[PDB]
Amino acid sequence: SVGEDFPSEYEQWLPVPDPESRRRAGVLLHPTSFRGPHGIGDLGEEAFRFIDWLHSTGCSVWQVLPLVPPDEGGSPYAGQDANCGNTLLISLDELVKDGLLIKDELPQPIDADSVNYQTANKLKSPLITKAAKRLIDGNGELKSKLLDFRNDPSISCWLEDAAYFAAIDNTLNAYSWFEWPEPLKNRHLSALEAIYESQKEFIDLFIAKQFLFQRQWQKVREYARRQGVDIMGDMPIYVGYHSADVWANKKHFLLNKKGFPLLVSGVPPSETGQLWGSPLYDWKAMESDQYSWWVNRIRRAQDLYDECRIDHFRGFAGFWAVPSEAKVAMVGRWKVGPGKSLFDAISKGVGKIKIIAEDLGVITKDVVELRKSIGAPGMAVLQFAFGGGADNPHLPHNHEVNQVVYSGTHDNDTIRGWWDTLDQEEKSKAMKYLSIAGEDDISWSVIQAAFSSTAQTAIIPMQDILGLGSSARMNTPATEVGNWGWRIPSSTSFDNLETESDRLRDLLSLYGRL
Amino acid sequence: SVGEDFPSEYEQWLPVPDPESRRRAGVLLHPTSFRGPHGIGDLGEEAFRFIDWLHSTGCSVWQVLPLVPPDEGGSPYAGQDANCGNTLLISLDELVKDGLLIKDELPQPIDADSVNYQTANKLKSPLITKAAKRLIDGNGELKSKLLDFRNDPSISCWLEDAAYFAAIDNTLNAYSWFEWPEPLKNRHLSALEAIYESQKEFIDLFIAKQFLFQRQWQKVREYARRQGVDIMGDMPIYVGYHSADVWANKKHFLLNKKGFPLLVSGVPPGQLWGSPLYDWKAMESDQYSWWVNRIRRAQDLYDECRIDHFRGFAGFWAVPSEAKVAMVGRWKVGPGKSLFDAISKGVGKIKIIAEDLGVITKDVVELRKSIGAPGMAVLQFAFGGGADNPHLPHNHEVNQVVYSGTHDNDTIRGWWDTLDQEEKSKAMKYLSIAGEDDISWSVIQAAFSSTAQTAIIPMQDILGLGSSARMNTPATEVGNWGWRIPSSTSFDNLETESDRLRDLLSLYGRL
Ligand SMILES: *[C@@H]1O[C@H](CO)[C@@H](O[C@H]2O[C@H](CO)[C@@H](O)[C@H](O)[C@H]2O)[C@H](O)[C@H]1O
Ligand SMILES: *[C@@H]1O[C@H](CO)[C@@H](O[C@H]2O[C@H](CO)[C@@H](O)[C@H](O)[C@H]2O)[C@H](O)[C@H]1O
Repeated sequence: SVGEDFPSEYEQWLPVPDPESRRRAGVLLHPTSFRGPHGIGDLGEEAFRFIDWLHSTGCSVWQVLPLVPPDEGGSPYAGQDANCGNTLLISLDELVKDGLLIKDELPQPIDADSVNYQTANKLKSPLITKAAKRLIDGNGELKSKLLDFRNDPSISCWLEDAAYFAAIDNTLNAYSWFEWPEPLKNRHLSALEAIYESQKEFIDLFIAKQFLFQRQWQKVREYARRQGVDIMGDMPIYVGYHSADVWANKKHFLLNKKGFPLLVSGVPPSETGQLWGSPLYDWKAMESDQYSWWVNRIRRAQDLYDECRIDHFRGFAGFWAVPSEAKVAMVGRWKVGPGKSLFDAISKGVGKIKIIAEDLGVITKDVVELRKSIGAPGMAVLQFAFGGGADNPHLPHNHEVNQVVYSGTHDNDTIRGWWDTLDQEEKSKAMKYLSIAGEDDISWSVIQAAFSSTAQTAIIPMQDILGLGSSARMNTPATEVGNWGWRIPSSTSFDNLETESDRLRDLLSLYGRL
Repeated sequence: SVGEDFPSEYEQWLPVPDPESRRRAGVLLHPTSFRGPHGIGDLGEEAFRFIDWLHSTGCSVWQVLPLVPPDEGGSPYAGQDANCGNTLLISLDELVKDGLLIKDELPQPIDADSVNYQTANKLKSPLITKAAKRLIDGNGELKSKLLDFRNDPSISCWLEDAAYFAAIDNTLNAYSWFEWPEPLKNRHLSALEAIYESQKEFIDLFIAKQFLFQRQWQKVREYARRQGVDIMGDMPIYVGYHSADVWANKKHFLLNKKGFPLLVSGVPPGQLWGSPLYDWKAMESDQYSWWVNRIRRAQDLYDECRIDHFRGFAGFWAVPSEAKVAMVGRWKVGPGKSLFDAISKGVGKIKIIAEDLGVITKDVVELRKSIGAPGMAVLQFAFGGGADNPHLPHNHEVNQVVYSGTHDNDTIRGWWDTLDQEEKSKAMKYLSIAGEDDISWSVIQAAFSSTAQTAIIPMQDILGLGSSARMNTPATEVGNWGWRIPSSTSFDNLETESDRLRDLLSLYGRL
């Protein structure tokens, strides 16, 4: 009460920092980029080595791209399935440790400066298949865990649909499921039973391969956790038309009576538009079963990652809808998204989640309110900070605490590449704001700025830590060829980055991110 | 409804920046520091020139120290009164424009590289007195405004008390009001009436001089507003014992039956400030009216106001008045948010800055955040300890005022010069530093680059001055509060400094 003495412990009653507010940093590196002899990175020794190296820097976050099966061009964003793992990430050496292969079966190593997906498939698939076959034919512990995995309801609600879809796709020569014969197209029960009988082996193998992915990924994830590293994933808001996700859940999407999309995704114009062409969600239909499809999707995301970015988060508040009949995106309209009620349903369904909102480009007031109402951080990207004036939200003095700052993403050139093509004027702006030593180390200047931010989380692509140029760019949007291929040079091992590790640690130390 | 079309105006529905969140910057400069011929800066031409210069830089905040009558050492923090203005800031030239003096009456100029208060008083007081006398003897517009000022209830609730207190203090030879004879000490009504009769002239002149201060300060304030400059003031949480504030409001303080403080202020290690303390429960019973009036006066003087030792609203150190050292005290519970609720109901929206430096407790932070008041960061304190130091830029908050230093710190150049090596190498890593000559611009730049919404720089640092321009050194009794802009440096002569500031404000979005 007012005017009275405090207890003797008043002087010691200091403010304690909230542990959920802890400043941190991390590295963006997709596992396909790891070194190794089999044409593609994988979840074996290089993953653990990278985790050790990451830990040694003081970083506590590892961000990956979606771990789904990619398209033939390698893209993790136009995947074949929203919940399955990319089986080409499976490590053959780890299969040997599991007793599912022997050393003499391993293929001769190949040089692959960049990932060629066709080549990695030819090399690895037969062996993964053979391992899966031995797993299914065995009795004993590993087989017993396959069964737990298979009969786990949170797995089976997506895994059986995915396996049947893949069995049918394998059996049929057809562009997409729109062209399937009606009983398969529309999942007649006795058609599905007939598929299980006739493609039983394929289905059991597919399931086995997903188990093996899951097992290897969970080991990487538990090892990260033991080293104090959280794993941050990514998911596109939309899924592709030719997938189990759509085919097994037609009523949750905006399709006509024949299963063809009424409306597809995109954004309006600086252009004639941009037509992505994904089917759109039927959000009122989803509302009627408490958003169960999205709840399951997040449950799988939780299973894979500690935290997850959602690409095109703005779509939850309002989305651009183009007539499927159209060739340009400029003919669409904006539709009302589900807003917070979706996230309420997810919370009741799954508990606490950690979502990052990709909120780049021009966005509307409702996007910002939705993001803030669920407490999700947005993004800042230093590479975008030097156009326009001092109100540019990517400039450090405009950063927020509840935010993730990047030097650049997988969609941007490396900092060195970006610097090299930077327009004079943007460059002189940058020179004033950044602390730049030699232009060779331009990537460290940007890294330092990212770390000096008030944003709680700073993420740096591995390409920038390695100071690489444009040829190490992961993706160039709106190109159909030559993306997703980057690998750590075969020369650079995690034993050979002590200087880089020290330099990062010193910066994290200085800006309070350790 | 979910899935339905938005109106056609969706694409244009962009986020608007909130105007209350606008990033800005300003300069700390007390008006006594202005150049001029009369021994001290004043509210005349130099104030308006400075405002013009400030506007030309892009700054939109001018912070002053308390404008109260100071003690004999010049200190605005151990003032004679919490609500009166320092009459020595009154401009003689502005009195000539008001027709209360003529040019021929103005004194010969004197050299005063620093403010000598005794010298400014000898020079200016007779003229201010004479002006006040002509004002009271006149019958026109100006006289009519004096009367409105005098009879305005929001003025008279402090001004009459202050005038009588000063009249008695002038009439009596006594250390403090504790030694006054009982009827004066305890404000017997017929004693006060006797004072009005016998000191009528002194009282009317005192009131007239406060009117003239008010008039000149309000003109400076309006001129600032017209040039897009808000004025930020300061007030110590506590007032001095020998003041009208205590004497006319005894029940609101922790005094014994004889009017001697039971407990006085300070902080532990000790430091004994020795001010009387508030009787917060007694204040509670008239809805904190004393504090409400105080804030009303602060609103009248400033757009925004810092409160020195804000932590005292949540918990305060209380020393027995008996004592010579502060280490034997105890912590007592402050009024918290209920005070600020009362202020809001009384006065409406306020803009308060919490001085929250040093070691502070969890309740201090919660109170500050619950009323939405910004705290402080001071770059000069940022390089001791580790990376969790709250004064480092990466730990700043938006709702915060960042300083390079305050009036209690050395200039950046002076500070740099005495900085110990481990702290100095730390600074070199965080700051962008060129030559030691421009060390103050390195710190200014860091301040401006902060996420803090408001950045304030002492004029000494803009001028790149050393330790001799330090305004105050705490716990010293002599040589403080004297700094003046060198007579050579005019606001016409700071184009380079203006440009350099504008460029930095432009870059960090504070224009
Ligand atoms: C955000 O999502 C988009 C998907 O629309 C990704 O875009 C990449 O992938 C698509 C599909 O493979 C491709 O057509 C684009 O050219 C490519 O940029 C982004 O990478 C994600 O960050
Ligand atoms: C905060 O308030 C204190 C008052 O306790 C000021 O301290 C200065 O003034 C006092 C009173 O004249 C003097 O004793 C100190 O030595 C001096 O530091 C600060 O200046 C204010 O910021």
